[PDB]
Amino acid sequence: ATFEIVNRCSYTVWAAASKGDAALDAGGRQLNSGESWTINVEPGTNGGKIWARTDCYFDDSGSGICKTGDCGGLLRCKRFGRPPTTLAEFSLNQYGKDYIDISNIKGFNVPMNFSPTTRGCRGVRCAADIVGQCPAKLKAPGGGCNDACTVFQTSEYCCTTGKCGPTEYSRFFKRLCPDAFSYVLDKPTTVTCPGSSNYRVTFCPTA
Repeated sequence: ATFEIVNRCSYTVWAAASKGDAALDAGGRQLNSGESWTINVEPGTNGGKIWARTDCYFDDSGSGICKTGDCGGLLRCKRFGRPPTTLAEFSLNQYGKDYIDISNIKGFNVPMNFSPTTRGCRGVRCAADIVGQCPAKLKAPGGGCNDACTVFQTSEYCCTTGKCGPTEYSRFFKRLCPDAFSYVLDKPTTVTCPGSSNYRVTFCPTA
């Protein structure tokens, strides 16, 4: 599948693409305001994620740090990123269908539109001002709005046993963005698309 990744933000982001135990396509790249990076993601990819990273520094080797979404100090991510991260997730070619969502389960850093560019389904968006409204106890000094699990490390926010419900914190994310996962057992906002669709992920879609 082909994913076009587009930075409509007024600031640079470093895009990242990974399935956890490796990169998707090259794994990451800088994106100045208005730039667009097309990647190829292998069919059948299960548990793939794309996100942005903000305020990064990388040396000549591609080693460094990011304030949000750091993936072990690499430009070219192999692993998932450090919360907080608005996540565009994708598991592909699963019994003939592709499944996508946007997730605030690992917090929110950048507003996001994740939409099919081919026919047969709808896109999802999370573009509210989650950073600006963020509860004080969830604010990440680095920038962004952390998830409750990240901050407090409890069975209830992390859904560790499998039995959790909404919390005050999940309902905050859910109010600013109905269409994204706010906690692990949230009513699913997954879109089922045609198998083998192509995608566009747009940072800061409004503008």
